[PDB]
Amino acid sequence: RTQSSTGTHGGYYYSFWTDNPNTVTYTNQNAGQFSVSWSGNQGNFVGGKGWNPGAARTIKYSGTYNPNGNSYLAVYGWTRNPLIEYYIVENFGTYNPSSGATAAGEVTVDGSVYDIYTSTRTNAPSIEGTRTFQQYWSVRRNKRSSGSVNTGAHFNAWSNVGLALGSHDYQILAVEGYYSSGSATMTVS
Repeated sequence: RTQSSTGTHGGYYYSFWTDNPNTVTYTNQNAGQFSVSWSGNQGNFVGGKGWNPGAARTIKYSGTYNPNGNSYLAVYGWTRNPLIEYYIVENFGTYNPSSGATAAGEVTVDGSVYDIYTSTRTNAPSIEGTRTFQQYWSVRRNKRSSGSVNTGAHFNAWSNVGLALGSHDYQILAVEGYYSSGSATMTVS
């Protein structure tokens, strides 16, 4: 049992996905606001609001993020030609989502140092189907649940490590959970 929901709401692109619809509730609210509540330490989900296509934009977000276990809060998006999946992790719970990726330096932006990582996913699900694509990570050391993200500064930093970003696909502020519980209300702009 899986459920994936995308579209435009309040003037913003939204995307929600889970393999357990009964333990996660995603709620579209006005403008770029969305809420997600998950319980029972069962299921995997990713949801949030943003843009399609993304861009080198300044993403402003604010709200409340209350994970209890494996969960992360991140700007999350894709590019095409080349195929790239990227994460700007602003906060996370008991697991660093970067684990397993290769260290690739630091970048200081938006009031904190971010640790950069790169990784390759081999014959894995992607926005274009099963592909081999590159991953870029920026993990904030000073975890926060509100502020501004200069995406261009990470796009520039990543381009000095490996292949440069291609044409943008979707770009959202995502709340994620993996067999955990929590609640979150965020508003992007």
